[PDB]
Amino acid sequence: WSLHDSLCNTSYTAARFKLWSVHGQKRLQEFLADMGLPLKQVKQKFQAMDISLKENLREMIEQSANKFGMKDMRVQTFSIHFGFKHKFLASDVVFATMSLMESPEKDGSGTDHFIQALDSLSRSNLDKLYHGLELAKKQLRATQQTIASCLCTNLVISQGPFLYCSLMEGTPDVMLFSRPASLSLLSKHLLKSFVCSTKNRRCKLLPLVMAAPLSMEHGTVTVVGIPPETDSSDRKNFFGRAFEKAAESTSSRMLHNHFDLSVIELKAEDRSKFLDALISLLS
Amino acid sequence: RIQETQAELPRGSIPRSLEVILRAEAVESAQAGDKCDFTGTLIVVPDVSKLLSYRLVFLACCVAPTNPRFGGKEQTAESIKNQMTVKEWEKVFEMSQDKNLYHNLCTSLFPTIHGNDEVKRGVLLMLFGGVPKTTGEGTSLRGDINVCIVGDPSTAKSQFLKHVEEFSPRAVYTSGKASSAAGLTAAVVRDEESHEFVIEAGALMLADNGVCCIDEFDKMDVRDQVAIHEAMEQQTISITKAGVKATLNARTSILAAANPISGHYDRSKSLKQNINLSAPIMSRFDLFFILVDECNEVTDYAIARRIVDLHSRIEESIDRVYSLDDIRRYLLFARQFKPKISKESEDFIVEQYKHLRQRDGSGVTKSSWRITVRQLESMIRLSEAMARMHCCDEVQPKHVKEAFRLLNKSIIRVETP
Amino acid sequence: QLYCDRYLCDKVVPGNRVTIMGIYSIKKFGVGVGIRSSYIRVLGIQVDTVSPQEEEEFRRLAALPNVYEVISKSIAPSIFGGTDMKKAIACLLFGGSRKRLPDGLTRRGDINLLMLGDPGTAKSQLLKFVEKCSPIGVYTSAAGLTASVMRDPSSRNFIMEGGAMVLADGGVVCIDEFDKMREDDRVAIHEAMEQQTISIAKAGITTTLNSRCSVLAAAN
Amino acid sequence: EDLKGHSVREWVSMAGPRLEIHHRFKNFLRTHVDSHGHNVFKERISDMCKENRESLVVNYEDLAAREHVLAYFLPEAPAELLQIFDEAALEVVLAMYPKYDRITNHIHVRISHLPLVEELRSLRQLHLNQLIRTSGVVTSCTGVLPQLSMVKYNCNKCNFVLGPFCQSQNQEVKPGSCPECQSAGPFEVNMEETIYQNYQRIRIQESPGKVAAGRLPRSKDAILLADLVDSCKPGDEIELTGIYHNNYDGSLNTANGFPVFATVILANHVAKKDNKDVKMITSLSKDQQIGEKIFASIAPSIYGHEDIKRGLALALFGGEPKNPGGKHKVRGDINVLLCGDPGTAKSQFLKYIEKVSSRAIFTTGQGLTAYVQRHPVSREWTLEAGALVLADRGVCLIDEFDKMNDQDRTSIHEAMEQQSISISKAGIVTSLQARCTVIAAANPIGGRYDPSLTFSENVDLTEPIISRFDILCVVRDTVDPVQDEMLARFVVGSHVRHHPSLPQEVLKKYIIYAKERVHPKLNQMDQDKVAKMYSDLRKESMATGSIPITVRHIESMIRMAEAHARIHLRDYVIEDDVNMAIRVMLESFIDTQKFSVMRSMRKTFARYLSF
Ligand SMILES: [Zn+2]
Repeated sequence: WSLHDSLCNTSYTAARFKLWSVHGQKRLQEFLADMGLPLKQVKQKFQAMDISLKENLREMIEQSANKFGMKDMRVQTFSIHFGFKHKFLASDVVFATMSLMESPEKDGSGTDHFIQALDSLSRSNLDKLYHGLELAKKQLRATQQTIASCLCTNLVISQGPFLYCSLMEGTPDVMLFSRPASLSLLSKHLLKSFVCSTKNRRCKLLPLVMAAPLSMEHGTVTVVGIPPETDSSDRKNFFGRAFEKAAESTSSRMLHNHFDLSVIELKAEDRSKFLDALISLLS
Repeated sequence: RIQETQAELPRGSIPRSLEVILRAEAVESAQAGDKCDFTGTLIVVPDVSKLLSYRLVFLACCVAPTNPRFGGKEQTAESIKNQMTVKEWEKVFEMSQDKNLYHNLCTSLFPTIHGNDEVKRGVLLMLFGGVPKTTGEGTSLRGDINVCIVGDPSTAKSQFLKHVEEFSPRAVYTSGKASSAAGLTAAVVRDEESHEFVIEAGALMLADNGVCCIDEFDKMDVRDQVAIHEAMEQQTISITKAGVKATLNARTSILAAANPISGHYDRSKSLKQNINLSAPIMSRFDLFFILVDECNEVTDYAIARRIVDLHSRIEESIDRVYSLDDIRRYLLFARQFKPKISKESEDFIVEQYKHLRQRDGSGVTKSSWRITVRQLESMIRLSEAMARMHCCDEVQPKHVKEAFRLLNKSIIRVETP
Repeated sequence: QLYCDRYLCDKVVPGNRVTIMGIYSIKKFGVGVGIRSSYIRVLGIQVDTVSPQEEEEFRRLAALPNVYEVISKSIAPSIFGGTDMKKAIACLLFGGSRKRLPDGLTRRGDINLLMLGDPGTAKSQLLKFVEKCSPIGVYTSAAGLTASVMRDPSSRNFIMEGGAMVLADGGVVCIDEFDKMREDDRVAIHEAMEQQTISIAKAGITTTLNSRCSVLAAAN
Repeated sequence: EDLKGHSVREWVSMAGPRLEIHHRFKNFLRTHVDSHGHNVFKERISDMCKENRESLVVNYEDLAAREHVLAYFLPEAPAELLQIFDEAALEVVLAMYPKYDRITNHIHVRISHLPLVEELRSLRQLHLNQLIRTSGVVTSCTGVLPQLSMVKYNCNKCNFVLGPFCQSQNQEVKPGSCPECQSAGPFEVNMEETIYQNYQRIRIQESPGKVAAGRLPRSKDAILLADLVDSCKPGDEIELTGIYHNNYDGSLNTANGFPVFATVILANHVAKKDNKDVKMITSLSKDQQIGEKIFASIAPSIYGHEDIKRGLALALFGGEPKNPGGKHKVRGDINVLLCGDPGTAKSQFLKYIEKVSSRAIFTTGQGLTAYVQRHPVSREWTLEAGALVLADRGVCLIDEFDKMNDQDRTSIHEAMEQQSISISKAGIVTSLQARCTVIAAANPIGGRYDPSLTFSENVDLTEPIISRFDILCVVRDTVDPVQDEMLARFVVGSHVRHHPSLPQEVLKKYIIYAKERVHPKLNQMDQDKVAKMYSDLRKESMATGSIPITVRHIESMIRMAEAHARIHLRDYVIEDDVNMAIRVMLESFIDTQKFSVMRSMRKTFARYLSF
């Protein structure tokens, strides 16, 4: 990507900078101006940027991010070189594989994408990787256009002990997140943007629960549950028990099909019957 | 560049011209169309390309109008009431206080025209002018009234126009057969020196805030009566041409004279069938004076007497009160008020608009150029122009009654065998 | 303004989309005092957009029993009714064949169609479709249809303007409002459909232009 | 003392006063609060740096307040004070943003509203080399050409580059003889080290009605340098601020016969003068009865015609320009065509829509497409825009529709159902865009509309053109007594309060808002609610001498469907505004009918449709 389209889409600077509200979009402008990066080089692809700028980029960015309240900006990873022009960071292979396996447009059984993603890990197939990097882009530009919806419309309900949200089919690019695996990441980025956005002190420490429609014919939705967010969250989720006991109490129709327990398919009509009993159960 | 004045032209000759060079604080005294009077020195000028050939050039130092209408030195009631010399101001007051003034301006403006007492009045109310208003949105109401005359042959049509154009200052006179579209309104000319297209002012523009006298208005072409309507409607003149884009103001009042179709005015048809003007134009006038020469043996003695008198008394047969120089002063003074309307006069006006529509009512009679709304917006104008005349600052019933009687005699009833 | 070179010449045709990589620079042939001209010296160019196995999807489709209607059904999706007016249009896209008798007296190889009737905008759709789905095609309501002879400002003399029917080589030309076209132009289109070539003999112009196209006209 | 006995030009050029001025400007740049304790030149410089703009605005009045001596030195010798202020603002910014050197390394300070607004004809020789503020329309603009700024040649006999001379905009720079081989000859520029700068020349001229009272309008030249170029287009109304600089020309001397110099305004600041929160609008739209409340907000003066008010309001916001998925290109523009006897405020309906709308243009029918034109300034034979490409997204107000010419008629129809024009003119073969809604008014033949014939007779218009209009309103006249007072009183009163002794704020911001934040949807519950009407009415009309509602009327009805999505923010098709859509699409059809058919069809439908 370009250096500009990757600041507007990392769900760690798209939260701090609040790159969904015109009032704080100028923060990005000021951050760029404080480094001497022309607004015409920052918009161009990174491999074509001038050679005189990129000398100490990875330091003049870490510095000028202290002046804005972003001190965790350098991480520890690895990188690989094959030949003349082949240079990958270990978190590009991941975002490309993770999006070859979860492409929205389906072309057969459930095990047709799995094969194409297993293929793109050997060096003899650099034409799939280099292709699975155009899906991973298309996805990341169609996530900040949803977290921009549920935060310029306030669709995060404070239903008591946990937040709550839901989606609408009419919004564009909402059939992409229909899969019950590519929905956890959207929710986990939604929580990160929210906790940074809201002014309360209670909502900033409540776990989120999200539902989006799965099947129009069966009339069912998919539901997840993510731990209370923070900087040092232990990451020990607890919804696999809550949803189980709630469907047990209401005695509705549920499916714990996956391997992780915190993802369920639920009849569109048992939504409230389930949710109220869950509210009471978690208490 | 100046051109030989009119009263000096030797007969059968084209007028010469020379270059004058204003070179000081005097640098924009003379404008185009004026009749200034320059006073400097004649010099010779070489041809600097080869520095021979010489050419004469006038090097003016002072420039002033040739005949000042007010000999003091050359814009509200007080600025002008300052320049009024003692006799001037004791005469203007005397007139403004005069009663029956509205009958001593007619008898003193057109002294050699027997009859048509309902046309001189309209011409006067045209000269005084109404109140020009600007709506808050940005539009503008027309302030001055337009007047058209239509009649039989030899009924003193061109005589009203010649009188008005020789009396009034800054009023232009044009015929209809010998004009153009780009000559009335505004032109575009290539000055190759500057090699650019610039704007030339037309007869409707160099008569601004005055009167444009169009004789034989129905001889103009079909496309030349269109440009004049585009100006008579919005009071402006648009230009969109080679490299020019502009909008010019034109607040002239038009006095036009026309002839009925096929010589005589046929009194069994509406107006739209007796004249060949367009349809829109006939709506933008709001005062018509149809004249009919029903050969009266008693007039054919009066007119004869008057003409032979004038021709036996070259410079006499014109004795009238309020000499012509004085009326110009009174008219430059009394044209700086903005009379208002009292509530009773407003009630009177709406009642008169009620009593005018229904005369055109069905059944009993019939009339020509059916009455509409635009006749109402043209009754307040005549009342304001009547109030200006008596130097007052408000409209009274005494004015609106007369401004209604006049507009009532204007429209005639169609007839049928 | 660009400046192509040895092997970049004659690589693109007026009407193309490109992507130029050039050296923005200035003319050095040595309004204002120090003004220069500027061009882009092109040193890289691109263009934006038959097979054996593809041949078979033509073969079998030509061979299948109901080959006729399958096309005439999928050549006017929006407008419906009276497939004859769509049956005929199927042929104009293919056309007959050009024969040369021993005498060189060639024969036509195209067809002409008239769709008479009120202008109800039901036909403009069809014109647009047939123009879009044609190998070569132009839909016209400028210089004209046939050739003109116009007094050039520069030359002060008459020059020749081949209109549309000379640019459409084998293609198809669509026309609407067959009474609006200029009197001279309508005369010339009459002769052009008559002879299949346009030959103007006027002030300084005596040339011939082969008109090889198909007329799909809509009347009123 | 900062004022000694020299020339103001040469006082400031001395080292002492130069340094004093330099240090004086910094203290004002750093410390200047404005009525709230805000260092304005701390946030303003920031907002400049968040965009890479290299141009700082200095309002003159505050400079005069906080500084008494500089605001008097300034318009006397501004060719150097505006140079010193540059180096001051630089050292300020490079302190507030120490890396900004990577962005253009040079700052220009503009100056806003000197207190000496002036005319364009009153510039005399007193103002040579003095800062000046003026006004007027711009009537030309060349292209953005690059000009030398710091030239640098190279010798032809030694491969050594000569000195970096600077370029002044009066005379071509002149290099001497090579200090390395004394090879005085015709050097050529060195395109690699030379520095360039943008450049543009414009010809400004007096405003049309402002000062050009009884004379012709004068004009002047202006030169926009680097950051300013393309700040204004032919037709804009601007207000320059620039040194009034003269230079010698040899041609004028050979025409006028005297030594005469040309003049030009080196512009220093260009500020256009033209036409450029929801929480209320929420409940105001949720009134559920905004229809009546908005209808009587347009046509502010003209009484009556709440019929045509409805149609024109429908037109103003528009509809929805949906793209059909079958490649059919349905249009989303409502075109109206008034008609009626003279004297019924048609032209006023045009002129008020000129104002209330945005990006609107206007024309008469007595210039419709782009045409070749010899530029006033550049003297090149360019192509200029017509009158249907200046409404490429707004409205086009046609007047005197009848007076159009045959070429104009054959050119207007093309843009209705295609909305795209081709120009194979003497200039060059192009194909541009034109997406405008047409608002025109024709006239009745014979000086009066008479409803014995169909409307297609009294209009005097080609028949396939009337089909390209959605609404057909027919204006007429009335002699009813009770309304005579109603209209009179109104006009008379509007003449009482205009002379020198929903308001216009909600709906302008509302046509700005509601244009944007809605995207009406289309369900399929109305898809069969209409055909039950068509199957009847087609027979009802064809039975007599008429052509029933045809598809080009269903298209207009379905376009006006969304015409209320913009007023209500509803955006969902409901069986409610379908009662409105059908009602309107028949309203604009029963009137354009015959004598007894305009009433027979009424007796059927006006009672059938359950108005
Ligand atoms: Zn040398």
